[PDB]
Amino acid sequence: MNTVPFTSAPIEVTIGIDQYSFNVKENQPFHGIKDIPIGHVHVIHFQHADNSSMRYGYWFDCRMGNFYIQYDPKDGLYKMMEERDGAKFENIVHNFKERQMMVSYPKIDEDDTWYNLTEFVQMDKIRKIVRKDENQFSYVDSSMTTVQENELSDPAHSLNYTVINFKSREAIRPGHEMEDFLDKSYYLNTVMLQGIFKNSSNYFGELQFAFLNAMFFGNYGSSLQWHAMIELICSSATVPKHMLDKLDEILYYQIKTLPEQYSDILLNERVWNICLYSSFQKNSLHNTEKIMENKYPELL
Amino acid sequence: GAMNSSNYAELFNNDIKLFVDDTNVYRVTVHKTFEGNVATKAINGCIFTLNPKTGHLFLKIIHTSVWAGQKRLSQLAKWKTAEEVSALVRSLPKEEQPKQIIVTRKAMLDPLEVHMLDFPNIAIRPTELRLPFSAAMSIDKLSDVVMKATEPQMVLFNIYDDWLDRISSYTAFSRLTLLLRALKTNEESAKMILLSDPTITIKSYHLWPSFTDEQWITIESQMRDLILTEYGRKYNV
Ligand SMILES: COc1cccc(C(=O)N2CCCC2)c1
Repeated sequence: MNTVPFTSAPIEVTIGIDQYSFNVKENQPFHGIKDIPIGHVHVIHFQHADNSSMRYGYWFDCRMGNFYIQYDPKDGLYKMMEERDGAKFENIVHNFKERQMMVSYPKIDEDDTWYNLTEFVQMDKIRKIVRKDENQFSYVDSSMTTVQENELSDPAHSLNYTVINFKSREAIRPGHEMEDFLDKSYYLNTVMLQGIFKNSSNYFGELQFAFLNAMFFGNYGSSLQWHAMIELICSSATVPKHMLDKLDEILYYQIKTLPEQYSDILLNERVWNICLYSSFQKNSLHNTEKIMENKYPELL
Repeated sequence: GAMNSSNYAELFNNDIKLFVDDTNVYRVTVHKTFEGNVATKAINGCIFTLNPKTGHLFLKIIHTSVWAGQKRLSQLAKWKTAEEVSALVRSLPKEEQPKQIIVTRKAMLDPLEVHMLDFPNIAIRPTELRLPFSAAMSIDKLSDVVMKATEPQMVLFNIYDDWLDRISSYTAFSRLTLLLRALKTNEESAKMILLSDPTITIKSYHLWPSFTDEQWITIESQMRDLILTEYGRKYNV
């Protein structure tokens, strides 16, 4: 059971931890979050009560170091930091709990949502997408562009997602133009799985990371990358029978977690009608088809 | 993006561009079989590739053979079309490759774009214009060369004949689209108008009769009169 303590809450703010969130009033005596399940990656995120452009957060695993949040009044935002002094850390944490200034990671014990949305997301793969190797944690906000979004500006503040492009030499074997474009099995199996990701778990980890960045930050690029990784699988005649089975699971929990009211900005009508009804995998995402048709029938 | 009524005179500048019409690539006849079911019989096709500036027509003849053993022919026709365009671009010197290829049917965007990945600086554009290039097979010499052929085969013409000697591309193109619209609306009529006077003939390397300026004004008006007749006769106006 790990802790992210806060120096204070100077400014009014809605704090988020994984799929949960609470309002902290300006100079309400709040001093952090305890009881964060060890063993998964987490994300703490902020939207201030003043402007809603400021939607920012940090991906972290407390198995990597001792993290705390301190408001910096110059950059004007809640900043994550690492305490290298174990002793000073465990000392301030125990003080704040005894005082009871910490909210509890509110986990219902039957609930496997977070595990199901993060099953293949590993911090190390995160630190290769939000390059800033002088922190164990990784910063993300609404604005950050993708490397693919820079090509179609600032390369230090990019999301370095794997580049998927259905109209590229990488996706199309010369002489197979038709075959490879209608059936992306090559681009998925040889080029991407075997070529770049190595295994289905790293692919799923990106797909999963992309979605959460989309849903927690309304990050347009992450959403483009989520839809693309889905479409690639749905647009392949030849997919490992285990991958189809796992994806249907991953997408079920993603559609389940999605706030009802953001359906219209986070869901690509075209990719979903293709996946569930046109593509090779129309008959292969049973749990995904059921929760889509019952929760978002309007989009099909 | 899309070629429309606004960006029309760009056809005639000094940027090399080709139109591609794929409507006559895949052609069939429909018949009743012995058991009383329906079947198709593929016939010779052609890709229509035109430089509207010069009038240079790259007519790729498509032999029935190409369809043998293949499924989703109508879909295949579009990929075959894109392969044949790609090959024609690759065979041309760099200074003759086109900067734009305008396709007449949006369904050719994806095939052509995929096949031209080696030509990043060649824009594939659709058009909003309702261009009558499908009537290309109602030109006697084009039909004849297509239907006589016994193998794949590229044939070259200037669809403006020698008009550019006397008029501009803009005018040449208008004469062309007017002639093709007539042909499309009422082939029998349009052809009667074009060949009535047997003393005006078709040069051997030409597709249209060797009309005088005065005689082209006659013809153009008769084609227009013919297009209007068949319109009001079909919407009872
Ligand atoms: C590329 O097509 C061309 C080039 C130069 C000239 C012509 C032309 O007017 N011809 C070629 C054979 C009959 C009429 C076509």
